[PDB]
Amino acid sequence: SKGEELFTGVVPILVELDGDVNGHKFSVSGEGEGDATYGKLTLKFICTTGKLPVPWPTLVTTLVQCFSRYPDHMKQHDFFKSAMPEGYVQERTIFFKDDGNYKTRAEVKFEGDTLVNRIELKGIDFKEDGNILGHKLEYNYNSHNVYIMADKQKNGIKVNFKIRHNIEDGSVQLADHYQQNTPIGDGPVLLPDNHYLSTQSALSKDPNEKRDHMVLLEFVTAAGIT
Amino acid sequence: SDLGKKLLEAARAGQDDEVRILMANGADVNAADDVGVTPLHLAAQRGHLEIVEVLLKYGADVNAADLWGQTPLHLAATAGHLEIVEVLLKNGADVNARDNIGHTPLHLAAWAGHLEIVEVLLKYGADVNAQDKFGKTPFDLAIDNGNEDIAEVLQKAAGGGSGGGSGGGDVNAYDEVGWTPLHRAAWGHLELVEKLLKNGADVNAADIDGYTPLHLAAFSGHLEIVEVLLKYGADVNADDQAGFTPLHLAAIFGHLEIVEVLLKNGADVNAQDKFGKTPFDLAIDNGNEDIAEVLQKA
Repeated sequence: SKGEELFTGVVPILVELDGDVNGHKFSVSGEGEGDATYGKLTLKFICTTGKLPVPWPTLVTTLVQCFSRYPDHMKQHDFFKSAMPEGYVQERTIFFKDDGNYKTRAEVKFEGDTLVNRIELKGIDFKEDGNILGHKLEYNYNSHNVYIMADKQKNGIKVNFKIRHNIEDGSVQLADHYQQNTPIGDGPVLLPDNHYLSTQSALSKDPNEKRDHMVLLEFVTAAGIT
Repeated sequence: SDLGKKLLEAARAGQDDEVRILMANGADVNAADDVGVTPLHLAAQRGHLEIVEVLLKYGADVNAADLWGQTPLHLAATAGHLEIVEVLLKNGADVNARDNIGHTPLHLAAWAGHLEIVEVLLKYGADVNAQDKFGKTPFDLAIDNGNEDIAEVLQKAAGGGSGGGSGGGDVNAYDEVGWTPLHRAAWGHLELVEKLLKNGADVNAADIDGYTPLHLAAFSGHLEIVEVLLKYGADVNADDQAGFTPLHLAAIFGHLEIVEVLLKNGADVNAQDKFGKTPFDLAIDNGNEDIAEVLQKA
């Protein structure tokens, strides 16, 4: 209903990720802002425990789809904002083809005037000489289509897409994403007709940051409904 | 430094008085925070024209880039602040500056649907053919987001004028996710689907995930589009990388009429996806018993 009013302007963001991949424990914090009017994120992430034991690009999808641009004619299909401020639980399994998987559970909600994404990630069965633990991923990101479907019996949504990670020899590593979102609160939420998001991202580095980190610019827009 | 922070807060808050006070007290006009944002960024972004003007008079760097590669003109163009865009351009702003995705201000104006900004940028030398790092032109972004008036203007400026708002160019062009005009149109634009097919569009073009337009039409539940695609030779049993045929998708999402049309056109009821599931199986799994009955009888 009025969850979307919380996103009419620039909103500060905080991200906290607690991770464990093949026994390597790590913590990531992020801060920045989002403007859902334009579907734009401007963020910076730091691995606060030291060296990140996986490639930064593998963590992009885990690290706030409430900041997607939903055009006016699609406002009734924006589940993400409808669940605010109480927020939603976002759960994923990410299957890296011919390698391990991530399982994540996050809560995305307002805490004061800040939109907070707090995540737990567990990775298992990765190959020591694979693209992930072997750090063979290029430091970049592709454009994707994200497919969104209502999950009526859970009063939420299902989301599916495939992430394509460029590998340093010119090949591509697929990361198959299976996602579910459910509201935290009891209030009414919007269950959408089938549609998609289209994404753009750019990864970079802060020259003045000595810690392991990722600077992220992201543009996401919803489409597919007339 | 301490003054620098205060100028940033004042510029962000649109506090004209305090901005002039802080300047008179020696504040650095080119102060930057820990993400490269300057007072001119904040003033331009948030529509504070008078502050933009005084900062530039005092020597603010008009093309300062923040961590995400953004200049004040990027932010003004996105926000639709026309007068500020003009002022920035009049004070040496690079009209074709790039953010880290490779967006020019013209990309961003087209993205955000600001027609008057688009025209202004073109007037000041914006590169109408600029591509971002995903190959998108400003025209492409306009077409994508349904900003048809802007698409017309951009196509004319690119020298292929007339009829841009209703799409344009090669019917078999594809972008980096492998989408052709037909993939875009499959999402409920029936008359456009028809036009494209009559104009030679490849009905079975598969995108980067293996989806044909028929997959997308089945997913979005558009019966007449499913019908016209089949009429013009759509592969009724095309499988994506997950092994889904269009009949699988229709069975999942409860599209009975589409199920019937697919069967009529030779859909395979025994096709298994990657998890060994048939359309009947998925119909059961998703609570669509009526479709399950039709599928079994078939």
